[PDB]
Amino acid sequence: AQLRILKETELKRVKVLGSGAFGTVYKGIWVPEGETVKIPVAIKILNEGPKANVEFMDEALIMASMDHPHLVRLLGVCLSPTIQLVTQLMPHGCLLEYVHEHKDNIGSQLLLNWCVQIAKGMMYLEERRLVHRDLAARNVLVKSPNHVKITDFGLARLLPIKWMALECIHYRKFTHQSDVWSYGVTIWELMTFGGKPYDGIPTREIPDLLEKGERLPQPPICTIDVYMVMVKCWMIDADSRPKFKELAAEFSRMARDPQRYLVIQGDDRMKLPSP
Repeated sequence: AQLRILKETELKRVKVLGSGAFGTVYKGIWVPEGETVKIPVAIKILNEGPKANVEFMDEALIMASMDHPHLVRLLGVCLSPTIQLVTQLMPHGCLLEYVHEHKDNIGSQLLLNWCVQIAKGMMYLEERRLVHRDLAARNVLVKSPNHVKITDFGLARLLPIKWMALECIHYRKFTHQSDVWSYGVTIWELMTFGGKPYDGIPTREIPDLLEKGERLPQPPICTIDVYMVMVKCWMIDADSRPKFKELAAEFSRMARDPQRYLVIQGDDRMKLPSP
């Protein structure tokens, strides 16, 4: 399980793609020893902890060890001005932004396919007993149209209410099954094409709203089937919610007959459903 330590000047920034709660992403370039290769790389400087500890080095290593089809591998770390996580640059950027910008050229197939992928993405984390804590359409990236990866897993081991399960809002109890809740929302985010969860509603009302039995609404292109999946992810009781295994199997079952479960109009015709 090999982590790369990268020099402060083996790393050169171009621009800023986005700053969140934790740090700031930079599009960057990386020149390993010599003058032969130049990657396209993505740089994550965290601004406050976390300092160059063995404790730090331990958690980095774990993260370096994280390895999927559908998970973003940490490539390297620099320490020199402060802590910097180095990631292969995803040219298409984040899925959230992606489903908005191509709203009209994204078929059913991809949509369910992304589902599966993130599902399997999480399976692994679950199998490795890592709890992401912060799954949303933003922190899923797009390597290629048919290929998405998850990022930002375990970032709180180093260092989002509308994607939080209820038990994490009250009792900050962070579990795989609390991530499940997140997934629910993430996929919802896709079906709507990038819709904003609980739109035009304040933060501090979310919890009581949920407790009432009000959840996120049915997306336009959704058959009740796939919606019932979602619903199950926002079950008050944690254990009652699905395991990533299941959610995979299900969306994977659905990607065999794609338009059987999601209906998308335009093309001058009106697709009609049954049963």
